[PDB]
Amino acid sequence: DCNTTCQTPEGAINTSLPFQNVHPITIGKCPKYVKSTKLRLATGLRNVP
Amino acid sequence: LFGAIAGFIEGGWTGMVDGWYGYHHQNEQGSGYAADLKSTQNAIDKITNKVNSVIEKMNTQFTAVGKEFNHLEKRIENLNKKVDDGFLDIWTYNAELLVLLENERTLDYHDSNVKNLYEKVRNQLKNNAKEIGNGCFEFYHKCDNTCMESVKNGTYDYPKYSEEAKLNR
Amino acid sequence: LFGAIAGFIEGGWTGMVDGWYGYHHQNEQGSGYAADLKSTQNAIDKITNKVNSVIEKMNTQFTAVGKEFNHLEKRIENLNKKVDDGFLDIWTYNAELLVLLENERTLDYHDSNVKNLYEKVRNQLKNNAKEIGNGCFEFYHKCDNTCMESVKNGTYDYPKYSEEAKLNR
Amino acid sequence: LFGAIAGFIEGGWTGMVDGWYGYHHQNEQGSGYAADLKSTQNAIDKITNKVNSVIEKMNTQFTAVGKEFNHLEKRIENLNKKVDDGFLDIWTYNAELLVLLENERTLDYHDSNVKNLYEKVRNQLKNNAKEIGNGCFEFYHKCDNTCMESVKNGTYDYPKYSEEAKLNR
Amino acid sequence: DTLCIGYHANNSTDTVDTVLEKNVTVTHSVNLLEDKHNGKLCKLRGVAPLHLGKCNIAGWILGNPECESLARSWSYIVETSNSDNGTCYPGDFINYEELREQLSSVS
Amino acid sequence: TVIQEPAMSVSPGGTVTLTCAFSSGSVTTSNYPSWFQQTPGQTPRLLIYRTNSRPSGVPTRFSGAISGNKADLIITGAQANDEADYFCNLYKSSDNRIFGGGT
Amino acid sequence: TVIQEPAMSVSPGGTVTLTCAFSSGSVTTSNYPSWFQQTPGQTPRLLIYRTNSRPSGVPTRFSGAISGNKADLIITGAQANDEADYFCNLYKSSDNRIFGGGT
Amino acid sequence: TVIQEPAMSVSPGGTVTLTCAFSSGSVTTSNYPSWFQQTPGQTPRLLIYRTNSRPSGVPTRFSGAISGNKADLIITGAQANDEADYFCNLYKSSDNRIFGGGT
Amino acid sequence: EKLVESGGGLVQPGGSLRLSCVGSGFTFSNYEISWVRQAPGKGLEWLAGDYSRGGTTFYADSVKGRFTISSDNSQNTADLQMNSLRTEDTARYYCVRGVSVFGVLMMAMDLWGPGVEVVVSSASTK
Amino acid sequence: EKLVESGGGLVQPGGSLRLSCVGSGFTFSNYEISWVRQAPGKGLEWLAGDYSRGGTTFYADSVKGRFTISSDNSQNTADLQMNSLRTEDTARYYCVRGVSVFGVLMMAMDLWGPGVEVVVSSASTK
Amino acid sequence: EKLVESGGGLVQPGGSLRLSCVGSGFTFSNYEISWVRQAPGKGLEWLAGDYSRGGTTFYADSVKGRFTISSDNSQNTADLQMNSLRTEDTARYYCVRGVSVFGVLMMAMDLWGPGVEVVVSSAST
Repeated sequence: DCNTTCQTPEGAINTSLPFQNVHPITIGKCPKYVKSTKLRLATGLRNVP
Repeated sequence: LFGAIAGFIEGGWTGMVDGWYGYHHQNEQGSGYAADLKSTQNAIDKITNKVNSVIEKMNTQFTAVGKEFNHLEKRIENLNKKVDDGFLDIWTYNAELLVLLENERTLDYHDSNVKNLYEKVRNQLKNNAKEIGNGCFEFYHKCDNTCMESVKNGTYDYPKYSEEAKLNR
Repeated sequence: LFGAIAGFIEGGWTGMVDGWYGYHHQNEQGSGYAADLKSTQNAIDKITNKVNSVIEKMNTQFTAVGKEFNHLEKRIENLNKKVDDGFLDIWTYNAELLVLLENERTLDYHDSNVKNLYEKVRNQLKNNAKEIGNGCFEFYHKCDNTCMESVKNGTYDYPKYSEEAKLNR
Repeated sequence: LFGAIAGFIEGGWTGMVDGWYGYHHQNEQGSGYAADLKSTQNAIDKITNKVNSVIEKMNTQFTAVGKEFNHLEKRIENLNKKVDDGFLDIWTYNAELLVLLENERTLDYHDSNVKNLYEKVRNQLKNNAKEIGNGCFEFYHKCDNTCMESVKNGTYDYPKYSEEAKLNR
Repeated sequence: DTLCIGYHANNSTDTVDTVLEKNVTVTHSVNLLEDKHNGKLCKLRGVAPLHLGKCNIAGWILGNPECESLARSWSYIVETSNSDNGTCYPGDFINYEELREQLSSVS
Repeated sequence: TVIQEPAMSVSPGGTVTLTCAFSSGSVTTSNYPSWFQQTPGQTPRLLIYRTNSRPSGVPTRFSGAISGNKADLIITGAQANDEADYFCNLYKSSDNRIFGGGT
Repeated sequence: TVIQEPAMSVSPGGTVTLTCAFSSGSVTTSNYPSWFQQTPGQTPRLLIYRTNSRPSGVPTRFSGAISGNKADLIITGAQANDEADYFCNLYKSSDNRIFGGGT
Repeated sequence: TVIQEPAMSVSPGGTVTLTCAFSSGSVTTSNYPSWFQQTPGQTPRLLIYRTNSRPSGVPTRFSGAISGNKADLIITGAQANDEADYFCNLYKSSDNRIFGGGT
Repeated sequence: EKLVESGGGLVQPGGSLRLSCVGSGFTFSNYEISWVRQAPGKGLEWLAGDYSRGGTTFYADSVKGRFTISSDNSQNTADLQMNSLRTEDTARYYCVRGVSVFGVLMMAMDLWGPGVEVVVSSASTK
Repeated sequence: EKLVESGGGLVQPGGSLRLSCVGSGFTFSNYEISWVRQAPGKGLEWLAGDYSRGGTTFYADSVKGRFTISSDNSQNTADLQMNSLRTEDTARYYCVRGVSVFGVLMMAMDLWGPGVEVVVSSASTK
Repeated sequence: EKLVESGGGLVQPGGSLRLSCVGSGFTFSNYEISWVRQAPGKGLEWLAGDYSRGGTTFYADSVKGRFTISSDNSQNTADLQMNSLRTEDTARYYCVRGVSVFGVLMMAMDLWGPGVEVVVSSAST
């Protein structure tokens, strides 16, 4: 018993993130499937201790 | 790349946690780190807007990706496979390249902010101080806490210590 | 971000309608505004090329979006619908992000042009004039209209006024 | 755009082939060109990474673009055409725009490197040399090949020639 | 009296990729990719799925006698990999996949 | 250290100002003054941070400012729920975050 | 004000230069000289703008330049339809755009 | 010109150093020292370039350094295949790339 | 293609008058609309200018405080309102268009209207 | 959204005691976890702070070298370990959280826990 | 990967000659082609260098005005033409290949050709 916006055969995705790499077969309002493994957006500055 | 982070300022400060850019002052009353409230706040707002633009501009609709075709429709199944793979390729390329470019933009934004802060302090002080090289200014006069918080606010008073700086030069 | 627009030049001029970046001169013979012809013309050409690249690089073929399927072909109808909304999301995200980044590029371009103009005038005047703050130089000698036009044309003569500047400094 | 390439340095050196950014020294024991090893190597590595990111971030799967339909499946054939043309337009626009912006980034990167090298030399020399023109410093002392090599290495000794420079200034 | 201008650093190990160099240590970084799922088949738009355990849609809509164990509305259908109970009497189901598409979600 | 008034009182419906100061220095926005409220026997509550910001649950009547080299918390129209100890936190350094004596 | 020659004439097929000057200053490219032609009883027609640029309808024989601190309009091979009044407009400020007397 | 030792000898299993100097200047990394090996009657091969970089086929025992205003090639554990003429190339200008005499 | 002016006539000294200029064949959005008057016998005189998209209005020192120029890009109209008209304001008025690219005026008045005659004589009509 | 502390009690002087704080309703990743002690009659005293994502640990001069604070974001816990406890260390301890956006602390100790009492009296339990 | 040289022989003093070098197994576009000669008994001597994609040509002072080097990336060839050959020009000539990344020469002459012997002796054949 849940409420989810995106379902895949393995489970539900609950996020506002625009991309996902769990499953191509999705039902609902779902993030776009990409074959990436790491999409990290730099927010702070370059760490130079 | 504006040559500040890793440029003429070769190190970061770990004791400065209240902001991203700022000042370290050493006078007779003491020494300490202080953040530049205006620049830090502006940078935080801009980066927040950047993240929100990257995330929220993606609109989606209720989709049911995945269809069932019997053996006599292997062509429509192949067409569906083509549609899926093309979209996957497009989105992968777009996501990776967008992240790669945006990281560059963010890092140069921070570099620009540091350089601009340095330029502002320099143009305020003029010849009342001297540039030692690592992002620091040695004052030719005596700048107390009040004078320092004047520098960190944009209200420096060059024709108040001009005579003392001229004597000590 | 360079630090000119909103930085050390904290205001624009409504009176300078002949161009984008220019000079305001005041001497004993007159005062007035004057656009920098070379930088303004180059900027206008470059922005025209940018707009034309964003617009004319979109190639389109004769398309007939819109297909008709009966009640026994719901799967092909859903496949067509899927193609449609996928293209819709791709184009929406791409267009929005492209415009968002191109606006940044344009504003940074204008800021860089203003900063470069200031740097050119600074390197031409050298110590024959002083930086009095908001993007302005006070001459240590007498600049008539010919001297000012030489500054704005790029052919300033440092040895000619060097002696007078030394005397007044 | 920073202002170095085509800005205050109005021309390149055909005779410098060992690097992209560098120095031309002239003293009483010779004249010659010498590229800056650190900046050139860093730029080479960064451009290599840029090209590899543009090329290798594009994944591909085994595809069989091209389908066969009889005269009674014209609608599915038109759907296949729509998919093909939509993908063609998306990829064409994305490729042209990506190349167009990436070239701007590369040229601006090289300009930034030239400006930063000039700034490093300027901040090293301080008033021991004067800036005469198009990125040229005229020494107030007598720099031999050891002193010039020190300037190009990052280990210039201002207190050592400070007194001689003051006498000649 | 000295006034130095500087920036913030921390002992963070999160790296980001940049168009000019890889593995750049930054002070902070957000994630644009989701890799985790809760591992359950939960309700969509507040409506539970139609779960056909050992039946497929054919057997459920035809009335297989091993389907009596199994809603007035649903958002999607869930079939198991072992749902082999369908048309018990041999034959062909005409436009079966069309029926499955129409029955995918009913108000 | 941080100097605070040891006890002040107000009449209901009136206004009051609580003052936080340094023993030897000056209070600046760079010190990020914060004001907490603690009913005796209860966990402290964040009233004000950064001298002008209130969390999403603090009543509007609480306000903050920096006046005369000191940090000020202004309570306008105090109810009977405002009878509590008010603490000021001043940020001097990363390792030095000084709480006030209390009021 | 702007000073212009009040009248000049040439024989058909010849060349002529028309001069436009300031009363007290100097004419520069930044002043944007513009040259208009007006046949008597007709609306003015733009011949030259920005000292060297002609619109898509002006014959090639009309040219412009800046010489000797003045703005010059050169007509090469004067025809019979080139008999008109010629005006020069100089831009001095946003509120100050001065037309010549005429020729 | 470039001065090199005309002839040197080493014992098997030992270490040897070959030096390369300018006639009147100082050798730096900017001179891009390179070291080649030539068995007599055969084409020269590239052992070291840029004073520390080895091609993908050169044994690890060959190394390079810059010491005392000279470029040095170090051979550790010389076998019988190391009996050859060794040349040093120094870059002075685009039109001036000087080869050593040989060792 | 063309600019047509209307609203001329005869007014008494101290009166007021409005001239309108309607443009056809192009859009008023990317141009500046100026008003130029030619007195009988004398030369041209620039009076006022309006860039509606930039919201900028410029007036000559002779007609400052008397003339007011407004524009409407939706209807492609440009109006000039004259108050406290003097006897020296009798002239033929032209609604002229000036080229502006990317918000920058290039001092090129390329298209002129036929013009409308305005007389501020105090004599009565016969 | 709550923070719950555990591990209080009685410890003889010179001993060691470990306090744990577990949070529910949020993620420890985007916050700094600090420990604040209140002695009977006296006021609050800030002791230590930990930003686990940034890997930064800060200690007051009074407890430097004795106390050690660690955090585990996966299990959503923060542990403070106290060594060489003195008689003046008896107090009520609070696990407070502070807001940190983009790795930058904003000095907003918004959420506090109920606290755990620590008595470092040398007397025996009666 | 090899560079094969051709065109050697015997010429009279004051004569002209032309050597050609054909490369197999790689592309001449991303490399710089140079010519190095070894005299009998003496050491190596760099003569000329050509970077065809950059359109750059460099000559040693000993052969300036006499030697002309040309390259053709389409046919993967590089030619050297000698005019007014002196008696001191008798040597073995090598067509060497140098690494160039992004249009920048790395001073790495990694591949060499077998070489061609050129004799400018005035004696009869």
